Amino acid sequence: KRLKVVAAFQQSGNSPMGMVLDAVPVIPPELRPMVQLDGGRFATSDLNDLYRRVINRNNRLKRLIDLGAPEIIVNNEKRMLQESVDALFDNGRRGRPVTGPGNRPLKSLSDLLKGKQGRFRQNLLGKRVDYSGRSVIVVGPQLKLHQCGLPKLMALELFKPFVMKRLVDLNHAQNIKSAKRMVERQRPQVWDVLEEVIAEHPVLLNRAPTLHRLGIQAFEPQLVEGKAIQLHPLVCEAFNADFDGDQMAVHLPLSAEAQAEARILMLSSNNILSPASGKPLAMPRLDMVTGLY
Amino acid sequence: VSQDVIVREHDCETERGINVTLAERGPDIRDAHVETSAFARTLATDAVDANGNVIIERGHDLGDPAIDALLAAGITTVKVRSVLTCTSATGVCAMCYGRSMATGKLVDIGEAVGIVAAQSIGEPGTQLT
Amino acid sequence: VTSIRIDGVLHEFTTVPGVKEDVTDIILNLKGLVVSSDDDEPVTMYLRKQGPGVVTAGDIVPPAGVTVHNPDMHIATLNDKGKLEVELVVERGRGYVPAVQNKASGAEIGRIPVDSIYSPVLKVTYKVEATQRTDFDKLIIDVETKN
Amino acid sequence: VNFFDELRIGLATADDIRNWSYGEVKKPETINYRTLKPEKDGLFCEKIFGPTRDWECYCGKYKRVRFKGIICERCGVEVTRAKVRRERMGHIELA
Amino acid sequence: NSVPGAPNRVSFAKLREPLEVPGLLDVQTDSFEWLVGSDRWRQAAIDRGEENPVGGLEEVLAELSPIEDFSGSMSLSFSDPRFDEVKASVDECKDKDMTYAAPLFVTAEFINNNTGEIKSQTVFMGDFPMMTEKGTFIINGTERVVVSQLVRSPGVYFDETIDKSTEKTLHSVKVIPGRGAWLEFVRIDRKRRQPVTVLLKALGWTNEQIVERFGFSEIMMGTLEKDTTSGTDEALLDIYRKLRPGEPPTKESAQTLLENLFFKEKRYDLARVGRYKVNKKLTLTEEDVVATIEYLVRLHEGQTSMTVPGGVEVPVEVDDIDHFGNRRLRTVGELIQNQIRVGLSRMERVVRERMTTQDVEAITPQTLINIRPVVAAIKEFFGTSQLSQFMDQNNPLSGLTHKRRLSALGPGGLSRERAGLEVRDVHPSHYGRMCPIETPEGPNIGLIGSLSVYARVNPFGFIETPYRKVENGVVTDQIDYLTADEEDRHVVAQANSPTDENGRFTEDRVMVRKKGGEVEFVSADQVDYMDVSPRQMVSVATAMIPFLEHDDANRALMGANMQRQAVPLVRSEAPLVGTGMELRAAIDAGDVVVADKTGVIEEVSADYITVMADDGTRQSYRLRKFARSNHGTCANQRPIVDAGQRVEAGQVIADGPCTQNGEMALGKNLLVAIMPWEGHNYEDAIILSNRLVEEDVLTSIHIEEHEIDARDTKLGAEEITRDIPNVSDEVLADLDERGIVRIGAEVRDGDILVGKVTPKGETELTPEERLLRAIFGEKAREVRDTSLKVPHGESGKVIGIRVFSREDDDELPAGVNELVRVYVAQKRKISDGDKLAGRHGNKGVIGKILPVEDMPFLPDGTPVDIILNTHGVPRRMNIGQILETHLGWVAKAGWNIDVAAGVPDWASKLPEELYSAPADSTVATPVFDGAQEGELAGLLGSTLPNRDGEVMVDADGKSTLFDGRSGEPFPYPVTVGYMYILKLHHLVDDKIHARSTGPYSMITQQPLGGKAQFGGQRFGEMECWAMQAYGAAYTLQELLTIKSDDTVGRVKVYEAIVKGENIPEPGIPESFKVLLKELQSLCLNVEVLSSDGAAIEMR
Amino acid sequence: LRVQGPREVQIHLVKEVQEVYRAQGVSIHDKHIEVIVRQMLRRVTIIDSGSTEFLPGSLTERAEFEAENRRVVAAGRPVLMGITKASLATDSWLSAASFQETTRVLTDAAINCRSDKLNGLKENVIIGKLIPAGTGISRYRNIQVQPTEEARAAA
Amino acid sequence: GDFIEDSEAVVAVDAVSFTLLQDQLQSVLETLSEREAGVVRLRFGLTDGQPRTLDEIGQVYGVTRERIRQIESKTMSKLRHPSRSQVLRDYLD
DNA sequence: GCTTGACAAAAGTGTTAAATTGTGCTATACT
Ligand SMILES: [Mg+2]
Ligand SMILES: [Zn+2]
Ligand SMILES: [Zn+2]
Repeated sequence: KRLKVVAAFQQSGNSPMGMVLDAVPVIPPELRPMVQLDGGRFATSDLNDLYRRVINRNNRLKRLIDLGAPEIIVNNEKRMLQESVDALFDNGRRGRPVTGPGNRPLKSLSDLLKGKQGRFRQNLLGKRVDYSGRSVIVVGPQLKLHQCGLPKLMALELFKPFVMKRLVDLNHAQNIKSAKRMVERQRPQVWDVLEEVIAEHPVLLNRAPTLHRLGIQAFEPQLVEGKAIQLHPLVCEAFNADFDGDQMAVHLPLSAEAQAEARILMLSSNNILSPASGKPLAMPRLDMVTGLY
Repeated sequence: VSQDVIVREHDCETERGINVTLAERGPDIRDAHVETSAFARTLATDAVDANGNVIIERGHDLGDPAIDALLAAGITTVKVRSVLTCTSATGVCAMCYGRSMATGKLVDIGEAVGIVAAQSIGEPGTQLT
Repeated sequence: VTSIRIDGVLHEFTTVPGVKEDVTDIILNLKGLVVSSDDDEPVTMYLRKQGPGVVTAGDIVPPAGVTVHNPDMHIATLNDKGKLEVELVVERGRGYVPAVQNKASGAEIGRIPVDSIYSPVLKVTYKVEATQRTDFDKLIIDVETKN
Repeated sequence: VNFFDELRIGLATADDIRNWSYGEVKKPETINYRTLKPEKDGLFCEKIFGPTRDWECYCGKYKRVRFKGIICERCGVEVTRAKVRRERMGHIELA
Repeated sequence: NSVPGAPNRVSFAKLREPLEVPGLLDVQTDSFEWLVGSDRWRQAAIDRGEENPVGGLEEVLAELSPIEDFSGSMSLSFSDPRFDEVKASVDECKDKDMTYAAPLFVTAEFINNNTGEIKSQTVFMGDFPMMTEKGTFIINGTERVVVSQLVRSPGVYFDETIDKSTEKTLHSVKVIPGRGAWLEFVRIDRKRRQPVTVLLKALGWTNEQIVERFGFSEIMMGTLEKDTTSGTDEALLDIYRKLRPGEPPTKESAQTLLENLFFKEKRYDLARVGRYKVNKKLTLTEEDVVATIEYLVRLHEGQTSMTVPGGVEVPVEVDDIDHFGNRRLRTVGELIQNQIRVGLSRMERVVRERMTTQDVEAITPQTLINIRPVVAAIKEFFGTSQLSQFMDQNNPLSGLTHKRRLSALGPGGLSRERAGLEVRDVHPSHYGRMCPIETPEGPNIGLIGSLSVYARVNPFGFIETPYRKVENGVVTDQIDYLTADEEDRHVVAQANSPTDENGRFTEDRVMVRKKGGEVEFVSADQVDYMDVSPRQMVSVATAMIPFLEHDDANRALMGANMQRQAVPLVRSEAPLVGTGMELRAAIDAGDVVVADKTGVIEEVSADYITVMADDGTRQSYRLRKFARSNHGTCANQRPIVDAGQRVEAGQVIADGPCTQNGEMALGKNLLVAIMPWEGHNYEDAIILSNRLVEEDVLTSIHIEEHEIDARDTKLGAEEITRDIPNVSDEVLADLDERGIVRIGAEVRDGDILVGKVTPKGETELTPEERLLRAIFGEKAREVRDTSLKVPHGESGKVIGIRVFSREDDDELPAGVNELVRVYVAQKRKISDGDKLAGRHGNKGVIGKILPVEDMPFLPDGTPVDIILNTHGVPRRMNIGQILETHLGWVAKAGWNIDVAAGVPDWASKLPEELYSAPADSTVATPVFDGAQEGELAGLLGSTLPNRDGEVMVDADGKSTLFDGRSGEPFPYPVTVGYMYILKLHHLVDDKIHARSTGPYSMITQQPLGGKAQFGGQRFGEMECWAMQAYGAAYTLQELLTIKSDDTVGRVKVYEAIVKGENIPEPGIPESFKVLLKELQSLCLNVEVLSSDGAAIEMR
Repeated sequence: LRVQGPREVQIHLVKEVQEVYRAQGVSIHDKHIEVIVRQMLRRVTIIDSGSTEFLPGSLTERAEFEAENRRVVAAGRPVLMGITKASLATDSWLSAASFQETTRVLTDAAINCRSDKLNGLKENVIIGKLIPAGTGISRYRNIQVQPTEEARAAA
Repeated sequence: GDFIEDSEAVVAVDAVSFTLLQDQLQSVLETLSEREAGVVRLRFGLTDGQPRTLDEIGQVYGVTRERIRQIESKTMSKLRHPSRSQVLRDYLD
């Protein structure tokens, strides 16, 4: 085992000296911001109090060195300096963690990367996105398999930049500023325009949790009255969708490639069989059984 | 663990495979599951009855008719292509992977079958008591 | 009846001094009004009552060309301090039209829009009896109206 | 560019750390308690990390995009986008 | 029943309540009255029990008195707590954002032992938050509830765990105190490798005493025989280095270490619970630490009886931590006491040290006392503590169960993640104390529960249940409240066992519960106590489910939870088929107006109700009107009485939000048809008659609160004003002078509520902007526009306005000149997408609403209101919902006997006076004695007419519905009836969100989620998996770059859509650039290399 | 494994896994299970170098072991390892970091001075590249489209 | 920390309309005399971004500051003329 | 189509007073 570390340093050009720090980097300020909330009260990152202990202790150390001081005092400073740089990088990894008011440990540099709330899982492997919405879902029994009911208010906001252009093309609005207000106030002219842009322009529907890829499918949006989402009754199996009040997210593919992938790859009617057993999924169930039986 | 496994090529051409049981010992009676084992595969070698006539050639899809046809000739096993024996340098090959459960046809060359496998396995996990 | 205006109140969610019913529970009562109008065009009714008592639809003074067909209906119960001054606008139409918000109409802050039910008919059913071979069909329909 | 090939790691040496740094922050100070402006030589110092406003130095003698990439001879702040405040690092020299 | 104004609701109960339900808000008021120890609690503990009642406040004050330094030269003594009248009224506090509190006063006596002088001074501790009549607190204006916590009572508990290796038996005992280090058998302070014998000598007992006391214990001798410690002081040294490693000891420190750790009262806290637990079961006494080890050795040996060497005999047996005899339940008074104790101890520190550096004879009770830590404990307890919660009120029931909730989480208890499923499971001792059927569905299951109906809390913190003691097969009127310990002592007869004449056992044998608890069947001979009634185990909400006994515990739990989820309707109709509790749950909730003296009504206004008592006194009650509740429901009240009316004490003068005529109404009675209908009601969906819209039967109001303040800014003062820098006079059209929306106005999304302005500069306007200024002559204004507008997707009428100004005296935190709150309200018609449900756990969204014209309609032409799908019913074990659907029809249409000549066989067991009820009469079927299947059928035939003498439903509860679409009948008879369905607080208006562009996060440029921020949807790890399985690379890239993190790309894509150009190529996600920066800050050198040229720079 | 050899462990593991799911009534085609089982057998323990460049007890990829072991003109045994331990062995260091035990991974990566080629799809997700699967594969994304001269004529 | 908006973040609809406004001005200016447009640009610093004093613009065209002040007033009443201004109205803010 | 001189506002510039900020110190004895 000990060889694995000693060997690693030979092949790489890394000087093992790197494991001891003469200098500590300082992260840019906007990544550890200090800002005033609405009302003026201030909030800042824990990183700054952590950086503050380090620099405070380093500066005291310089002071004691220059006066001359018994090793007891000086060595005590170096021990404190060592612990403060530990808390900065990894807090609580050794000893009790540095805490703030209420005794809650401060978040270290390591706390950024790690965990479900760290950079990787929170901000990297997933993230929040533009051109999306959600609502509660209701049954679509009159829908064709490739279609979905989309609340017209929801559709309007999702497609807002599209219609803004369209109603400037048609002369409804003279400039983009007027187009934007026309959509916000929901002046009646926009609706006819919305149906234009939304035509044959697909959208992805997702219900959490997403177990298999069939948990996301593309449909053909249909403007619908009301604030709910009309879901075709044959896709409930794949989404595992209960109408007990489940909600679903809508995503608007933008680029030509994204729309192509929606129509071809993810379209509802092209995904019927489960891609596990090959058995049919969209096959009738419940009511539809007893009706045909 | 499986996310980087995607179909990289049509055929690695290996003759290697795995032996599927395809029932046995009757009548004197399909194996309870040939649907998740023998079906959707592709034959590694020709399936030959005594003495015999080669009822199905290597590379056949092995649908429902093929199992009936084979069963008549009295073949109690078949050697099949699998991703376990696939020799592809990167990823796996379509022929070894076999039919796409979604399309019902030979898997497409872009398919990422690791993720699909991961999900196909984990999804029912909720139903596992 | 489309909208209503009450002097004291600027909106639906307050009370009135001395009145037992809040303005919203009074609007509910006024829903049960069954009126009829030659129309056309909107016409305002008027109601004013003072001192104790009980207000009812009879206390509504209709303009010329309209009538209230169930004056027996309870609106609000007033006490010594209770005073109720309210005008009501009767329009003409069919079906059920949800209250038209005065931001969509041209109304000012005072007007209280109300849901309007124009449905003379109350409850309706039917049944049939054939006319054995040669059977025909004769249907009876049971029609009831609100008066 | 959006297409890179390799992405590598290694131990950062003190010299690597010093080369990244746009200055050594010498004070445990964030912002002034009255003006709420970044304190010089502290964390957030505009001399090292960058300008709070686009093409605006701390004191303001050079306020304009006309001269980008010049440093104010008074406050020592560089005239450029405040975005660099997101990209720039300091260092501490330990005793 | 027994309530003066109680409406007439007929019951099928075949038993008689021997005991009225206790006041079910009591658990909160008693705990608090003990803490403050008002005379109401004084009389209680004087007229029974101990003769020296000590209030919680005095109790913690006894612990402090006196304060004496090591010298004992000065002593600071406390005594005699006092409260003044409450500062402001509850209504005033909720308005002004203050906390409802009485100032507390204390007498502080400081004595100088050298000079013998006394200084007596009255001291002000602080404003001590009080408890409302309703059992709540007002903390900074918001009504809050303190939930009672479940904890392990102090005591000695033994556990037998089989060896993971040898399989041999082991104990394994533990002793948990109020405070101080805990010991386990001597493994102490989490220090292993400690023999139990080495410490027994540490007290100074010589080995022969071990051989004398150990006696029959073989491992007791072998442990001392194996132990190498020679001498009592040498063993203290082996204990000293393990307990205090790093410190060389001293004979003064070696001895006092053990003495100070436990025996000393300061460091080790004897608990009244712990003191009582072990004193009977066997501060800390040396006598007690010996009996511990003695109990243990006599456990592993297998003997059931231990007679102490000088003590009294008790059973030697294992203890169960989940048995309620060992589990409290720290109530609100105690949760406050503990937080006060902490505040005082922190002050004692400053009182002790203060004495030293203060010039002597210049010290007074005040100079030593600094009250900062005492009030901080209270203020910091109500805020930030998990046991102090914002009261849950969308309906009286939700509020009533929030109080009475007991949870095992919080400080002083286990964390939600660590505790296993053994604590979540229902114990046999929960019977009649904690309702098993009610808990959360989330991963709080079993950690949170509601106190039962007749359960009552003990002064020591153990729950008691009422019982009626039986003697010689005769059940007396004696009602004795027993704890879990004394319940294991006896045999509890089943609540319903046949009663005999004047009363006695009729049935040959008796249903009984043993101490297992293990059920058994024995004759009337051996019983002691019997149950007070069915539904002792049940909670209030659970007791409100008609036909509870027919529904699986799964759907029942959902049913209870969802009743507290309903929302008050404008009309508030009461349930046609109810249970017992509806009456008494509404009055005890406090959301209904009850009269406290018999008399007559002088006035009835919507605003207030006055009653002239027979006493000559005059009581008046102001009515809550359209009051916004915590979560936005409506608290509106209405008077149910008329001027002349006579009234009696405890009657109901006015209805609350969810009540009608005194009983809880959480929903409406609707005409239900259980046929599947054209694929519309499917997979739990529901369809509705448009009637429920036109007639506002499911309508409910809602009120939102909007807030803005004008503060002092470094660049000036913020000013509320009507002048906005750039607007049309149209937007301002609804603003008054000061710039706040006018009352009664209609407001859409984005409309201005309160105009505000803040200074700005130096501006440096863009040249293109400065040119238009010259052309159109609009001076660039001195200040930015920061103004209050209505959130996206909201609307309503402006109800009321509240303004707090610094110019006006008012009050405000430093820097805030003016505060204005605007209250917007809206009527919400029942809408497709809203969630409805019944009491049985049956829930679903509204999937469609049809014109009353085309709906299944009865032969009368009477349309059905709801069509429920047939398929969801059978598999869910909720069939109680079908029963009440039948009864609902019965209660609506009336019925008759069944007589003459005689009463039929089924009615014999027996409906009494129930033989006839008119149309629309309301029914009550108490849970565990309700109507019975036989009695339903007999009633199912009854009674015509619609109007004409024809009958609309058969003895099967079915009818022939005509399709309102084609006009032809439906081929088969369909079940119809009336069901009680509630409107639930999940609404489409609130749950519909959409975003194209919006705010982005500061550190990461990602859109920020939540409706408040106008946020976007999270595309998660699992969603990306699905995207990858599809093989859509361009879709996946898009979502993760130009739709979230790409700062240049997201503005470009917008530029492209608006110009109809092609969507551009994506850039680098900002989050990744951040990751590199965060790794650099760890001294990780991360370089992005191309094929070459080596290092690329992110910039 | 040691008894019946690498290909037999696979047959076993598929049967065993497939038995649990069969008990509960779930239908999974064996190939999905095989894809996962294939990833547990992909490495071998290095007993001797001998002139490598490899270290005893280390787990190295079978293909990478075979090629460099040739070295023109170093023995190992088949290795079974669980899915978690297997994924940590992946050559992508930022893929391993995002998975689990982030601090352990980053510290070993910085010492070994590890270079990530960014071949895998999770790596490309993190940096915003086009995953090398489906439509992101080179052969598809480099498709060139033009109308036939026959089509342009008809206009 | 993740509930904090970024107030300096670029808003796409404004940057695009600002791009569109920058287009309409370039057009409206083309309806002015070469020197009339040239004076407005330098006066407000359209091209450079640095505004100029009347004396400075007089230095490029070889006139007094007062002459430039005059030419400024005229072209501004020409710009205020409705046919030119009608299109820029919706850009008020 | 443009320039001149009188002129006041506006903008800098240096000079001074006020305020703000930093540091030293406090001697019964106290560990
Ligand atoms: Mg669900
Ligand atoms: Zn292959
Ligand atoms: Zn400067």
